[PDB]
Amino acid sequence: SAKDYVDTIGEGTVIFKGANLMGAGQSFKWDASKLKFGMTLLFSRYDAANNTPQDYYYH
Amino acid sequence: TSINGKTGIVDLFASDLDAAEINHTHAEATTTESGFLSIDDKEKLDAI
Amino acid sequence: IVDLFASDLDAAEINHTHAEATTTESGFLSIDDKEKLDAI
Amino acid sequence: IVDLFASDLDAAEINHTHAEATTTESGFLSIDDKEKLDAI
Amino acid sequence: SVFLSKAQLVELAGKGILVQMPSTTYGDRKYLYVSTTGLSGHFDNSNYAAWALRQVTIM
Ligand SMILES: [Fe+3]
Repeated sequence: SAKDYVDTIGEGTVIFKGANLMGAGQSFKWDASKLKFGMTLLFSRYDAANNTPQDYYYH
Repeated sequence: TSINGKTGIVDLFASDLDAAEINHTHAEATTTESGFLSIDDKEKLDAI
Repeated sequence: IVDLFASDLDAAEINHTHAEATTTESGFLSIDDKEKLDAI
Repeated sequence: IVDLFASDLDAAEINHTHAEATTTESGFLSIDDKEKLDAI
Repeated sequence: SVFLSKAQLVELAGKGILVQMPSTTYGDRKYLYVSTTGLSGHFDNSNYAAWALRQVTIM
């Protein structure tokens, strides 16, 4: 059970996947208990007009 | 499977492969970098 | 099976030249201009 | 995953230079030539 | 040092990532296609021979 707890900690609860610009008004929230190790943020290219998730140039 | 992260019906160009076009211009020649001869320099050379 | 080059990709070749610089457009330095500059 | 690039496809790069002009072949203007032209 | 996590791995499996080199001039972007199964070589950083990997560690 302890191993299960640590591996679900390791897996990480993905809170967002897809496309988002999050200018003045869009934000993502969490809980004080939910934070144990940190967050992982992955970025890539967008399209100003097409608004399509260009599938290259990650970070 | 994919080229530069592109899949399916894909048309690649020079800028897609970080390449220059046929009709592309370079940085003009300065005192520190080589480049294309400026119009003013050519006019001065012709006048001299 | 298809082969593509820079010309097929509307791109400049690695071993390519450029138009000589004129009084209206920039470009490479002509041989005569270089000789005149050296002789001056 | 054939990630083709201009280096192996005989395509001139976006950030690429040209050889300095000589007495037999054209090219980019040298620093010394520009300095001499400015001084003259 | 660059870090990539399990959730980012799953969301990035089959995709590539490029990194920007701390230096005095912009450039030296190293692009490679890392997935949870291994690595695929995006050899656009071969020209950028001024900087290359030293090691990779699996956590
Ligand atoms: Fe060129």
